[PDB]
Amino acid sequence: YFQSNAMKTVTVRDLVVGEGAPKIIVSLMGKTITDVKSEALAYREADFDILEWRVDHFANVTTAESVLEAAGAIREIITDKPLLFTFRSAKEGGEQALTTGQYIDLNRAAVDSGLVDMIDLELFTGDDEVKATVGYAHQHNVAVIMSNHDFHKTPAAEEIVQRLRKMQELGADIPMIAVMPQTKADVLTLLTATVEMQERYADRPIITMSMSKTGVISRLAGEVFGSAATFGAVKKASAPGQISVADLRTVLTILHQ
Amino acid sequence: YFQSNAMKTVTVRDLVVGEGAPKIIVSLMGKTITDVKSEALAYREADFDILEWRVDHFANVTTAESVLEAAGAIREIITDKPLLFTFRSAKEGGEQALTTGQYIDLNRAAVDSGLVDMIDLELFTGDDEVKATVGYAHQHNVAVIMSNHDFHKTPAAEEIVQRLRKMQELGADIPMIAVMPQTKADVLTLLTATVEMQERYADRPIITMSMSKTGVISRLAGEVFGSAATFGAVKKASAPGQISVADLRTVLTILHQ
Ligand SMILES: O=C1C[C@@](O)(C(=O)O)C[C@@H](O)[C@@H]1O
Ligand SMILES: O=C1C[C@@](O)(C(=O)O)C[C@@H](O)[C@@H]1O
Repeated sequence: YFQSNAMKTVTVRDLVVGEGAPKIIVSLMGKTITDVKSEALAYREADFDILEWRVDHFANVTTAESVLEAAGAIREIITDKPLLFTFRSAKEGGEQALTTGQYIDLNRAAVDSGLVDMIDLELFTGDDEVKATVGYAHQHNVAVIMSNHDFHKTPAAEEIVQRLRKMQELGADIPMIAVMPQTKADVLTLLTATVEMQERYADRPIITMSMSKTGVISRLAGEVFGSAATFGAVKKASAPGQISVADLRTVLTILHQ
Repeated sequence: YFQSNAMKTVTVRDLVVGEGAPKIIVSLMGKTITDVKSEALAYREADFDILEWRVDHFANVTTAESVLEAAGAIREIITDKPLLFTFRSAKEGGEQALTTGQYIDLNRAAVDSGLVDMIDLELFTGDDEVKATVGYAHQHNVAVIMSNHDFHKTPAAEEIVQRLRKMQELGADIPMIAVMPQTKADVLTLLTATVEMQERYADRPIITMSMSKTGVISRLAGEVFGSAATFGAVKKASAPGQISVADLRTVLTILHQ
């Protein structure tokens, strides 16, 4: 993959994240290899840019062989889209829990497989562990989306910016933050932080969102405010506020014009 | 017309402004009677809710009979959409100048015609004459959109809110403000003022917009943030940032559903 600090872009495959209209990410959440393959097949007909595999939804996550088998199955079905490997931790709202060591080993195994283009690492996993794993990913030509989630509130704009800057400091290729609005003002706080980060500090693409139906604007206005990607739902949403993939592309295309 | 402070609505004909998805306004901008008639024909296959006649684009505005005939010509083409009579003053970006007295007489004549459902009165016309004209419009069953426009900058949110509050105080059925963003933050300023005024405070619908391409998101997000209507373009836009009416309705429907 490539990255430019001037264009503030990350290029994975031929996809240029940070240029033009925001890119669409869709999450695959199957429990079994059968569910993963059927979802992948169904998704192939959809118009998205990046496939996020939510590995925390996978029952056999603790069996190394099974994870590799599922990654391979996805790659065989969805052959022309970057594959993002994401174990969302229990701490940050994931479907199952792993020790820090297990979580880092899981991500290292994904990097080593050569089957995934990007991995998601959580900002608050631990500095030593994050830096070591970012380095390992980079040594293997795998990009890192570094993430943070607040499912119950929206921190101050200053705190949101501080977290995004810390992700940059840790070597994140793409800093990403998702927060929960409790008011309409909270949605605008997330957008304010997005504009501030993108205009003042970012030298790479960032991804931001205010969850829930109230925060939907944050999933649509990335081109003007400075969010490089957005999540859409093919069937079931991976988080509240996501709109259908078809509708999402329609809105982004309208805004790009 | 009707109006309710329960649901913060204004009902003109069967159209309920302030309920559900934002309503769409399009502007008619012809120089002569036959120009406005031809434009009205062009607009008839478009999906919009309210027809704004931009009377300041009309060459013979000082000839009362000409203005009446033009209003009549419009109503011959467009029979199923409320007609909003708007002379945008030179001071606020209009295409020609009229004295305050001429402007007030023009609006009173529009009210008397029985051909217009609504009139636009500018907040900064003069408080006393605005109050008197609002009273006259109301006595003749004509609703009033009270407006303010800043085509060059975005005032502070507190100032935007003060203006919207003053419009309520002066009797506006629908306060309306349009401002010009010079930075991305300015768009957020306009949305912030929209929420501050509208959310659990205003007792009637309001219309707000951040103009230009940078502010287009403000024309789409009214259902969440609190703007009851939005302007689109059929052929030529009447202000920078308006997108096609078809595209506008597409996004509004996506966000309502
Ligand atoms: O980080 C994100 C963001 C997300 O939470 C959203 O709100 O769209 C959806 C998750 O699957 C993904 O890992
Ligand atoms: O008040 C408005 C708003 C507007 O300026 C706009 O930005 O859509 C278009 C004008 O025709 C109308 O009178």
